[PDB]
This record gives sequence, structure tokens and C-alpha cells, in this order.
Amino acid sequence: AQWVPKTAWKVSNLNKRYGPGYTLGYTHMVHDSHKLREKLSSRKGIFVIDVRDPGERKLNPVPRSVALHHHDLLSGASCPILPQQKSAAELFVLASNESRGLNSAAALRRWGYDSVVQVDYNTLVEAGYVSRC
Amino acid sequence: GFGGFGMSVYTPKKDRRFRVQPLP
Amino acid sequence: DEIQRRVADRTCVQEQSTREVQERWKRHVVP
Amino acid sequence: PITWQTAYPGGKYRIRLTDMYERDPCMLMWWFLKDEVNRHFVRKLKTRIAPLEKAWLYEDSIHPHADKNPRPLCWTDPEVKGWKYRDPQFIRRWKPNEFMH
Amino acid sequence: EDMPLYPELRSALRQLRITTPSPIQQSAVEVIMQRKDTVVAAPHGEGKTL
Amino acid sequence: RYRLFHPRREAIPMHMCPAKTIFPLINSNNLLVKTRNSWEDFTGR
Amino acid sequence: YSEARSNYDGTSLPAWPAPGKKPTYPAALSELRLPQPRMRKTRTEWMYYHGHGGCPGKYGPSREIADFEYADGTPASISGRRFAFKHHQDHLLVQLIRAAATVERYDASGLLPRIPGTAEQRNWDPAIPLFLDGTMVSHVCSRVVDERMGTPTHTPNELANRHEGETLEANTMFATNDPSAFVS
Amino acid sequence: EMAPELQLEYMPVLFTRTILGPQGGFAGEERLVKLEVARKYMEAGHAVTPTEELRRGLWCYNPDTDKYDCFIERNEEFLDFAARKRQWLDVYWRVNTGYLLFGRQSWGQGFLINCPLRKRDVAQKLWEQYKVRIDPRLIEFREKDRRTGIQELGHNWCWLYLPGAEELGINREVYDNKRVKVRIHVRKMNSMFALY
Amino acid sequence: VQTGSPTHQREYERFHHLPGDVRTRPQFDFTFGETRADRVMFAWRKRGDLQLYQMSGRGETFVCYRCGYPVRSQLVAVKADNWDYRMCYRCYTNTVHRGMENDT
Amino acid sequence: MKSVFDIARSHVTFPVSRDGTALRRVLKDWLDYTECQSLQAKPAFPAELCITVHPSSYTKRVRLLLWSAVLPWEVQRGLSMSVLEPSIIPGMLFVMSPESAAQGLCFWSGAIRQPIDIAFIAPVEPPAADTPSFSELRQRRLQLSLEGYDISRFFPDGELESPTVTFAVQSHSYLDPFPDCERRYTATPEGVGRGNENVRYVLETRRNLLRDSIRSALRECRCTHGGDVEVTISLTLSDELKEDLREKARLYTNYVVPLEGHVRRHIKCLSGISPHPPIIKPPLPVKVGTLASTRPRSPMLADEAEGRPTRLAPSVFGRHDAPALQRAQQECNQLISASALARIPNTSPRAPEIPPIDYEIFDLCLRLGLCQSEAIYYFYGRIMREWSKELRRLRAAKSHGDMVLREEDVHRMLRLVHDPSLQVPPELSACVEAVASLRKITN
Amino acid sequence: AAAIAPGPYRRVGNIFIVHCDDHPFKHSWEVNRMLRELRLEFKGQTTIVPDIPQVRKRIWRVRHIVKVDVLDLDEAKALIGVPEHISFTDLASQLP
Amino acid sequence: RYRTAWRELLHPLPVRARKMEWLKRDAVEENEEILRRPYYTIKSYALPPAVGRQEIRGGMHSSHSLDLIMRQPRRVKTPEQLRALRDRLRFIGVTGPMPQATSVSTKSYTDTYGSRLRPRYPESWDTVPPHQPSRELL
Amino acid sequence: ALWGWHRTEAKFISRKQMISEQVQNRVRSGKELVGTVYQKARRQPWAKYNGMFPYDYNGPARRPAASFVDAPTPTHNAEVCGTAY
Ligand SMILES: Nc1ncnc2c1ncn2[C@@H]1O[C@H](COP(=O)(O)OP(=O)(O)OP(=O)(O)O)[C@@H](O)[C@H]1O
Ligand SMILES: [Zn+2]
Repeated sequence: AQWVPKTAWKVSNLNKRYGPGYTLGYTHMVHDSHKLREKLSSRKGIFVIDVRDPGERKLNPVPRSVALHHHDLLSGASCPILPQQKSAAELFVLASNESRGLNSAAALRRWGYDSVVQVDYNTLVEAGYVSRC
Repeated sequence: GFGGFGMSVYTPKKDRRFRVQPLP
Repeated sequence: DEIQRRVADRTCVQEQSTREVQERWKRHVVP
Repeated sequence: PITWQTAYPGGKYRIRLTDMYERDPCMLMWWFLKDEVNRHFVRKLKTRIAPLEKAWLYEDSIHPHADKNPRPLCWTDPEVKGWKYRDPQFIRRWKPNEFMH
Repeated sequence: EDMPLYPELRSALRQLRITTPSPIQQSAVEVIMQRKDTVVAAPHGEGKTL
Repeated sequence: RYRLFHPRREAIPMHMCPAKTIFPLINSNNLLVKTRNSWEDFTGR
Repeated sequence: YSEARSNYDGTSLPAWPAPGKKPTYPAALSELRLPQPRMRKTRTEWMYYHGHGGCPGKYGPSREIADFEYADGTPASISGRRFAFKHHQDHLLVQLIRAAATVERYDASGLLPRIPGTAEQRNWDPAIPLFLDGTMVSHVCSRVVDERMGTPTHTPNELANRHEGETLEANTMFATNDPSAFVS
Repeated sequence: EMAPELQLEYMPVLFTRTILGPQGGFAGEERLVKLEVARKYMEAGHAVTPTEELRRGLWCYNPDTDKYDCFIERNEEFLDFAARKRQWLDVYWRVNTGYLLFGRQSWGQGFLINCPLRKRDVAQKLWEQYKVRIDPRLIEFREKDRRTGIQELGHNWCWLYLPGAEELGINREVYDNKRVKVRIHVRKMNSMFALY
Repeated sequence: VQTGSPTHQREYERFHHLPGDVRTRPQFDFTFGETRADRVMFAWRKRGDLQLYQMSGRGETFVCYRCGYPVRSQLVAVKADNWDYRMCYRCYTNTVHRGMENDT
Repeated sequence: MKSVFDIARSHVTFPVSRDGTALRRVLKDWLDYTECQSLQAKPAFPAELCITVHPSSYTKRVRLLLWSAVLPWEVQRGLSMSVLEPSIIPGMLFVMSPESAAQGLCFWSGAIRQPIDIAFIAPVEPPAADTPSFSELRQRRLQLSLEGYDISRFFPDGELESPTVTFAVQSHSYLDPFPDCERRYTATPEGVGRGNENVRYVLETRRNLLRDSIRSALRECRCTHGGDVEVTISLTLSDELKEDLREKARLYTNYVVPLEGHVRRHIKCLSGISPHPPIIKPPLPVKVGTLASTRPRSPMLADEAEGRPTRLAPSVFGRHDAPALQRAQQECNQLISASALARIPNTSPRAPEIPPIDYEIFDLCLRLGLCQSEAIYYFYGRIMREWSKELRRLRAAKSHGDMVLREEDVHRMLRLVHDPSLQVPPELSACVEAVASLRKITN
Repeated sequence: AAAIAPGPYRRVGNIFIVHCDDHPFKHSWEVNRMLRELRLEFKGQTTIVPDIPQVRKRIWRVRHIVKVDVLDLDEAKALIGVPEHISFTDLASQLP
Repeated sequence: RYRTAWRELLHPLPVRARKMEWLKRDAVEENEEILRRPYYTIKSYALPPAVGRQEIRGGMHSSHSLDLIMRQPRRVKTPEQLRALRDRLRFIGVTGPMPQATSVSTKSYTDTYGSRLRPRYPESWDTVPPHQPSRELL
Repeated sequence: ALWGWHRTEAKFISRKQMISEQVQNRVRSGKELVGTVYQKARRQPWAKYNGMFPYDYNGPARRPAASFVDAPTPTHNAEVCGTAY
């Protein structure tokens, strides 16, 4: 059958009274932590980018994630570090503020990575990706 | 180019040098 | 085809039997 | 228009191409040859007159220059140019190995 | 009313029976309130002092 | 046409003056500089 | 005898392919980021591609190869122009080296901002995404030229009076994230 | 989080009637407004002192009845919707208030320009001197300029289509909620600012 | 400018560098047959109340009623066939571009 | 057995413009026909696939029963939740719009039972007919044609009436079913016919149909190679299939366009959009001008009169002081300074009243391809916001230790998410899954 | 392959090869001052500069009289016959 | 179509000059697109340098011999090997003493022939030596 | 080449005009029977317009020719073709 384009769903962002950002519908930081362990044990790689403060990532030292800044991610200085397969690869953004998480997600979408999901440090601890202690 | 209004008109020497052929 | 379509549309006074018998013979001989 | 000046006052003769053709058809070709020559040689009377005498104009098709055996010079005009046309659509010929793999 | 003035200053304009800024009072008042060196020049009687 | 479009790297070709001219031993591990400082210090032919 | 020299070591890519195999051809259209208009490479672009400086005797073999050798093999002599050209090559080399070293020092110190461009470029280009967190005559001339270059146009006084310290806020209500609208 | 010396020049102000401008806001908005303009608003009657009861609920001006009979309860969704409507109205006001300035080269004193403009250049200068980010797809030239864009020298005007009109309900106060007319003045400038 | 003979370069091609109606072919050609008394060689389309004319010989200096300057040129714009009110070509092009050819 | 024409003849009576319940019933009956009826129950028609062999001719005719899919819901559905086989071979024909064929055609294996073979066919004319003269002939005959089907979208070259036109294949691909519903799942034309405007027909059929046909055709090819042989494929549609395609295109252009207009009007209504001596002289509407008055002073001035406001500008009727001007302003309810007139708009501060969301129509639009983009643009943000607020409420209740959402609506949205025939954005999918997990609601 | 590249990460800047294409003396004194800072005097001169914000600002000011090409550090190490285990700070410290 | 006809009538530049002006605007847009690039770029050791490149096709460009090396993988794949090459890397013109505890019998050329003396070099068009070592300093 | 009197009665015309003539030959077959002096004197082109169209200056409009790339290679290209009869 004919494939409805994925970009056809971007027209809802043009809604003025109900837009994504200008009462919030992120739904990424609140996802169930059960599927996170399954996706973990299936992928078993480095696909989590943490975008937060240096003091915060020192206080919560997630070893497997890669530390980046949202300004850097939007500028695109980390293109060779990115998985280079925009279709198959999926990314997990570890951010403190929902604002920074959404900005990093928008930067990844602009660079071509549509499969990006936000995850909190608490959700990561509850799932077992960080393996706190 | 083609001078406008304010620019004075100057008559140059006609190009008499030999020109190559305009092949298609 | 073009000339017959134009002449039919511009005449508008004819009988479809003559146009039908030829296409019927075509259906009977060609395929 | 084809215009020229004579020594008499107000003698600015102005004739049409039709007038010059009904007078003498060779005059038009000679005038255009003179123009094309003076385009590059106008300083020296020698360099602007001597070439013209090498042209042998003839109104009709007959000419007495059959002994010199003139070769039929071939020349291409700079106007020939093929503007882009629509790519014609045709059926593609496939291959058994292409259908196999 | 379009220029920002304090209410106690509004009463001073009413006490002086002032009702409309003269041309030199229209272009000079807004400049002084921006704290810039100004040379208020106008003929005599155009309300320069105020 | 005087509006040329080409990578200006081509305007300065480096194929003829590699690092072996500025540092003769840069291909090896030892590093040494043998350069011509200016055009005034010319002993002559 | 003769010298066939293209680079410093006289090496070049294989100019002739394998017998029967398809040969490789350069790019005929000029290096233009836009597909239109398709323009054939001029002779100066061809020289720049082959390695010259756009002139027959500006760079490349025609300038680096010697002109005469003695019959017994004794080479030529050094000329003033030869020494000047060698110094010019070394000057280009040291320019590149010092530029790279300055970039490395800036990177090590941290003076390379993550935000691309400059303030003027960010105020001038909408395609740039919005980021959200001795003598004194030389100095005064630099300040004057900065004041005259920066801020080419100003917001009209009806929207925001620049003297009253009023500046408009950036708005992204109708903007789009995809750069197709700005690149097409 | 402002500095105290800077905050001394501002005062918290609740807006009763929606006002457009760099020191404006929407009906039922709390903002740090400068002293002079805030005093002007409070004297005109468009502003109120932000008390706790007023932060809870406010009365606002009604355009249909021309009286402050519209009681409004400040809620999160109301604040979001009113902020979006204020953004739309501010974009419209910016693009419909003043001129746009273009400066390019033109050899001689001719009437047409050397290099005609395009939607990309229009959007660039819009973001530059209006601080409004829009995509070039919303800029639609005139019937004569659909071919080569803005080419004349002097004064021209283009159409800019704003999609978000009927969702927020602006068709009453605005002249035309569908589109807006951007007046663009093109001139000859010096080399450094002409650049073409 | 004059860069050729009238056989190749027409007389109305001298002002080809100036912008406006001269870059088009004139409608009337009085250069053939008898010569006019005022030595006018071409006349363009009558735009509203203004019509352009090209003289022959050295430029006759006239006074444009729009700018007020004495103008020496071969191009003259006559208003409503009244040869007392003339216009230089520059004022003519500006009047047309503004759309004042019917009013002025 | 059941026919789209019978469905339309039944829906003739339903008054759509007067009752929204009637439009909802129309959409429900269309969804019923689309998802509750079998592809074998839907009518088919025969067509012949010919294969000519050029040696260096042999013809191979195959009987094909083709189901015609021209409607948007049928096209977006395809061979989803349907089987081809429960001498003649089944198949499906898809007709694309010219605007959609201009872009890269992309098909996907959506909820198919058997692996499918896809062939991108297009109408081609002999070079003697591809001259621009016959092109202008066809354009004139189509612009003069009185048929119902839209020429700009349906058959812009006239491949149904022209005798010399042949439907030839230009690209070949295969679609494999996903492991959940039963190795590439995406099909796109490649090589000849890639990104062309004439490649507008898609033939889906049994996997390796062309492979088996070429195997059966290459009989003398073995000895021809033993002692460089090309193959060409074409399609011939029978007269009944031509008539079916024409009638379906006509029914589309005469039924769905008013239906699409009514759906858009209903969506706007659900979103809340409804179609519609003094000292100071206030603005007045402009006076209607006569012929000579509306005639500009110059044909070049005829362009400036394009953009003119329909209202005059306000003014004052004398020279007065500031208090007099302010009193005149407050008495006439009109401001003089254009700056203030622009900065102070008479705007209703209240938010527009909006009736609740209609998940049923939101699902119907997505499942029937009718005004899909409009329905998304008008309801996706609202649905996401309401579901996220409900999720926040449920998480607050969970952390602590009647509801706005209806259980039927939650079930419908869960069906929409878990339906493999459609692709839902990951945001909405995960949101609905989390809300269902928190509310303990399944299926 | 679809995973983020592991291992230690290094920064790689850029350098600008700027070639003048129009007569600078024809323009005003400010653009001429900027080109003089960029070390360009006549038409047809090519220079090499870092990618610092100052140079970026200068090139943004004179972007209509010069054409610029970008070369990263690895691209420069490939263009000039210098191994990869040798940085540029040492080369700058070694040159006289 | 009076307005567009008059516009087509008057033009300040001919067609070729307008073509060159469009080429100038294209060069300016290319300069701006080039300046819009970021400052640095985070790269990895093992992966080739030409993996993060953002970008008239099917032909060989002048940078073919360079993009070959850019596409081939890197040699030094770890900071361990990097420092194992650096600690062996040595300078000569460095101002100051140099380690000699490796071999005692070897003497550097500076210590052997002083500083004001250099070996005689073959001076020809092919190879040029540095001149005036006294002027070589400061 | 002209077959009749005026330049508009050209011996070679476009296919659209040719189809127009073909349909007129059948729709108006009655007016062909009689030749009246009225029509004879009306046919005289002494009053018909003869002006230079834009194509009379720019040449006939360029249009692509029917390509025959699909034609097989001539197997007897060296042989000479004979007369018709
Ligand atoms: N806005 C106003 N409306 C009416 N009267 C005014 C206004 N402003 C000032 N005046 C009157 O004008 C008078 C003269 O003002 P002022 O002294 O400023 O004039 P001046 O220009 O300073 O004269 P001079 O230059 O001779 O000193 C004052 O007495 C004052 O009452
Ligand atoms: Zn004048």
C-alpha cells in the first residue's frame, strides 16, 4: 500500500492555539521504564547522550552515556560522533530540564534523527541502565 | 555596459581587431 | 480517432449502428 | 536603408533595399562585402579595395568561370542550435538475469 | 499627557495655566528626560524657559 | 567569464612544496627546521 | 634530459587504466553548490584544477622545474627569483602552520564558542538556529570601524525607540525547523 | 532574577487591556515595565497594581461593550493562549507598522535594480530589522513580480500570509486576518551595505 | 552613440543606452521619401498626451516645461501635438514611470 | 458483490449539510465497507499481461483479475488485512495523482498476509504519436471533453481512449510482510521511470509473478543463447476494466470533493470556527465608484489600485488644543494618533469557546484518508495535551496512593494505536500506551 | 554501526584560505582596513587565517570581496606531508 | 501588461552583465553558507576524518588524492600509541639542553662544529639551502 | 508553396488545421456543390491582411522531431533502394 509520509504529521506543529512550544504534551520523560530494560538488553551499546550541567553530571556520573551540550548538538560539531545512520539508529537524551531535553530533541530532528526519546536519570536508575551502585 | 542619464556619453574607438568565428 | 470524434461532435445527427458494427467486427477479428 | 552623400548640397541619397535590388542585385552583395571588409580594413585604400576585386558576382546561375573549376564551398551558419526538447518516453527492455536477481 | 510627567508636576502646569506644549516645548522635553546635552534654541516668547 | 567558481585551495597548490621542504626530516621522527627566513639574506649565486 | 614532475616526489595517480576497463574523467561543470546554471569549466578553472595558478608560469612544473642542465649533468645555479619563490613557498607554509597553531591554542584555552559565527552574523542570518542558554589611535579607529560596520540597519523608532533603550524581542512563531525553506 | 539597580527602574504591572509594543502585554499578564510607560498605562487605565486578588482574577476591557465588565480568572491555559495571541498580534503589528529597508547596487541611475530580490532576502531583512523569524514560503509577491521578484527601485509592497487567524479569533480587530501588506523601500547605498 | 552606418545601426539605436521607449522600434518612419521641414526621422506611440520625436542634425536646444532646463538633444516629447510645450527624454521617462503622461 | 456505486446510490438520500449525524453515518458506512468487507467480496475485473521477447516475436498472455483502487481510503489501505488467494491470477491496481507521482512514489508493506510483487507501470506512446502535435491534440480534446472525471488529476494524457497507448512497466520491486502480521518493506521506482510524472500506475500481485512468467516464456531462449535476448512487458486492460476505472474516477470527483468540503466544515465547527457638529470624523466605508471614477488615470496606475483599504481615514474638523482633542476622542470613541490606534486593538480577551474533542471523527479521518492533514492539524495537539494532563493526574494519584476521558474513547484510541495498517507517531503511541497502562485499560 | 562512536574524543578546528577577487582600493576605507587586517592588499592575493571569532567577523564584513575555503586540521595534515602523530603547536614553536 | 512590458523595456545592465551579477550573488551566498559552519568538530580516533562531512557529481575533483586519505581509516587509533610516538619524537632547534643518557659516544653536530658553522650545501636550482645563519636568529 | 491565391492557402499546413479541413469537408459538404460569382469575387485576397508576424522575424517556432531510436539497425544500409515502380 501507499506509504503516508512521516512529514505529513508535522502539520500539527503549525497549530497556533495548540502548538508544541510557544499544557505540555512531551510524554517522553514519563514513558514506562519497563520497555527501557528490554531495549537496553537488546541494543547493548552507546546510544544515550546526556545534555546537562557539568556539576550535575558529576553528581550523577552515568558512565555509559556520552556527555554533550545542547548548543554543540545544535551547531552540529558532533556529526561524526552521531551514529551516522539516521534511519535505523535511535537515541536517548538524558536531560534535567524538559526545556533542554526538547531543545536537544529538536536539534537532533533538524540534523535528521527522528527516533529520539527523552529519559530522566531517575527512570534510568529504576530501569538499570546506569547501574548506580 | 549602457550608461544611464547622469553619466556623460563617450564615443570609443571601434574594435577593429580580428575576431574568431562563433561556432555552434 | 481525432477526426471522427470531432466530426461526430460537430454533426450530432447520425446513427450509432454504423459506428458499432465496425467495432464489433474489430472485436470479432482482432482478438 | 542605404544612404550616401554626394558633393552637391543637400545630396543625401537614401534608397531602400528594394530599390537597390530592382536597380542591380549585385550592388547589394557588393555593398555588404564592402561593409564586411571595411570592418577590419578601412585605413589603407589598398587593403580596403584590393580584396573586393577578388569577388566574382553573378546575378543568374550562368558564369564564364568554368575553366578555373570553382569548388563548391561549404559553410555552416552560427545560428544552428538545438533548444532542449522533452525527453521522449519509450518502453524499457529488461533482462533475464536482472529479473532473476 | 503623552509625555511622562509626575502628578505633582501636572499641578504645576495647571497653576501656571498651561494647557498645550509650544513647538520648542514639544521637541526639547523628551530629549532632556533622556539625560543628553541639549541646546534648546528658539525665538523669543516661544516658551523656552518652561 | 570573470566570475570563477572553484575551491580557492587550487589557487595555492601545495603539491610542489610539502612539509619535507620546511622540515627536511619531518618524514622521520627527528624534527628540524631548515627555512629561508626572508629574501634579503641571499649570499648570491 | 627531461623532467616529468607534477609533485615534489614525481609521483602521480595511474594515468592509464587497465586494458579494457572504463577510464575516469574529471568534472566538466564548475564547482558550484547550485545545480543551475550548468556551466562548462573555463580554461582558467582547468588550470586551477590541474595545479597551475591560472597562468602558465605562476606555479606548478613550468615554474619549479629547471630550464637548463649542462651536458655533463651539472645542474643550474640559484637565482634571486628562485630564492624569492622558495621564500614565498615557505611563507605560505608558515602562515598555515601558525594559523593551525593559533586554532589549537584557542581550542586548548576554551576561546572557541560553541555558538557558530558572531553576533552580527546571528543578527543578520535567519538560517542560523536560535541558541538559548602603546598608542590609542589604533584602538579608537578599531572602535569607530566596528561601530560603522556593525548594526547596518536599525529597528524603526515607531516599533522600538533605540534612544529610550527599547529593543524588540525575537519571535519564532512562524519559523520552521527544517532548512529547506532557506536552502531551496 | 534581575539586578536590584536594574529592577529599581522597573515595577511589576498587571495588564488589563491587551497592549502591543515592546513594553506591552496581553490582558491579565504580569510584567516588569519601566517607570514612565508603566505610569502612563496606570494613568490611562490599562494597568493595575499586581495584588494577590488581582493575580487570582482580573476585570478586563470588552471591545463589544466598551466597558470593564469582562471578569477573567488567570489560569495556565489562559496565560498560554493569551501569550500566543499576543505573539501573533505583535508579529502582525511589526510587519504592518513601518517600512522595510533594502539597500543594493544599481549601475547608473536606472529604475530597475541590478540584482532582483527574492523571498530569501525579504525574510533575511525581516529577521534583521524586525526580529521576526518566518520561512520564505509565506512571502507571496505581486502579480507582476511573480516572475522576477522585486526589481523596481523606490517603493514596493509584498503580501505575507499568516496562517494562525481563525484558531485564535483575531478577525474582528484586525483589518484582514488572512494576509498582511509589507511595504519595502529599496534604495542605492554605499558599497559596504549594498554588497551586490 | 554612433558605432556604424545607417544600413546596420538605425538612427533610433543611438539612444539605446538610455532606458525607456527608445529601446523599442518606432512606429512612424519619415526617413524615406520626402524629408520633413523640421527634420524628424521617427515618432513613437502616442502615450496619453505625450509623443516622442527624434530630430536630425545637431541637437536643437529647447526648454522642457517639466524640469525648466534648456536641453540639447534629438529626443523631444510633444504634449498633445502642441509644439510650444516640449519635454526632455529624462522627464518623459520619469513622467511615464510615475504614470503622469495623461495628466501632465 | 457490494459495490462503491451501490454505496453512493444508498448515501444519495443522506442530508449531509443539515445533520452532522448523517455525515458521521456516511463515514461509518465507508469505514464498514473498507475494513469489514473482504477483498474477494469486493468486485474485480480481468486484464491481460503480455510479454514480448526480442531475439538477437514471442507473446505470453496471462489472465489477471485486478481490483481497482482509486479512492483515497482504498489507496491508503491497499492489501492490508486481506488475502489474494483464499489459471487466473489476482492483483491490485493503484492510480496515483500527478502531483503525488511527481514526488518519489513510496509504497510500504502494511499489514499484508502474503509477500507481494509490485510493478510500476506507466502509459507510453509510440514515437510517431509522441510528437508535440499529437500532445496538443490530446490536450485540446481533454480540455474540450465533457466527462465527469477531473482531467488534471485523472488521466491527463488520455490513456483510456487512445488506441496506441500501452501500459508498460518501468520498475520492479517486492514487499515482504512484517513478522507480526503474515527482506525489504519499502518499494520505490528505480532506474527508468524514477521520479517521473507519467509513472502513475502500480500493479501489486503474487510474489515472483514476473519471474514465473519469464521462466515459462524462455523456452526457445535456451537454444537461442546456446547458438543476448531482451524481454518487454506490457498490460492491456479490458473494456470492462476501462469502464470501471472511468466510473470510479467520476464517482470520486463528483462525490468525495463535496464530502471533503463537508468534512472540513464539520472539523471547523468542532474547532469553533464558524463562517460569517462632531469634532472628530471617524473612519467610514469607501464609496462605490462609477466606471470613470474607478478607471485609473493611467494604464500603469491601473496596478496601484489593486491594494486599497475599504475604509477611509479618520480626521479632525478644526484646530484645537490638547484637552479639546482628548475630550473629542473620549466622546467620539475614536483615537487620533495612528501609533496609539495601532498599539491598542479592541480585542476580546476571553478565549474562544471550543466543544470537546471527537475521537471518533479523529479516527475516521485517519482510517479513511479523508482530510487527514486537516484533522491532524486541528486535533493532534488537543488530544496530546488532554492525554498528557490525564497522565499527570493518574501519576499524581499513583504517587499519593469522575474522569474526563471516556472508556470508549480510550478503547478507540488504543485500537488506533495498535492498528498495524496505520503508522502513528511515537509520541502519541507511547502516550496512549502509558495512559492505558496507568488506567488499567486494554483493547 | 548504528551506535555512537566510542573512545576518547578530540577537537578539530578549521582554517580559512581567503582569496581576494575584487579591487579593494575601489571600496571605502573601512573595508580596506578590514582586508588589511586580513592581510590582503591587491586583487588576486590569497592568505591563510585561523577560524577564530575575530577572523570570522572580518570575513563576514568583507564577504563580498573575497572567497573563502575551509580546511579542518586533519584536512591540512593531509594536504601537507606531516604525519598524524605531530601536532601544529610544536611546529610553530620550532619555526624561527 | 503595461507594467511588466515597461519593466522589460528598461534595464540598467545587459544580459551578460546580469548573468555576472547573478554569479556574484551566488558567490556571496556561498561565502555566507561557508561562514555559517561551526567552529570546531568533535571527532573520534579510530573512525576516518571524513565521516562527519556535511556534503556536478560522478566526476573526479581536484581534491581526489586528498579525499582518498580522508576516507581511509586513521593510523594512530589510541592515545597510548599517540604518546608512544610523541615521547620518541624529538626536536633539534629547541632552545635548551637535550637528553644524552642514551649513548655517550654520540655528539650532536652543534657541539661538534660549534654554532656559527654549517656544512657546505649543494647550491643549485633543484635545492636551496638557508643562507646567513647569523641573520637566521631574531 | 501556395496551391491557391493567397499565402494563407498554403500547400502544407499543420495537423490541427488539416483535421479542421477534414471535418469541414463532411460537415459542410453542401456548399461545395455550387460555385457562385459572389464567392468567386469574395475569394480574391486583395483585401486580406498580409503582415509580418513575430515568427516571420524569429523563424518558425522550434519543435522537436519524431525520434526513431527504437528503430532496429539497418541490416541493408549499404544496399541501394530501388524506385517505387
Ligand atoms: N505651552 C505654553 N502655552 C502657553 N503659554 C506658554 C507656554 N509655554 C510658555 N508660555 C508663556 O510664554 C512666556 C514666555 O516664555 P519664555 O520666557 O520661555 O520665552 P523665552 O523664549 O525664554 O523669551 P526670551 O528669549 O526673551 O527670554 C511665559 O510667560 C509663559 O507664560
Ligand atoms: Zn525635463
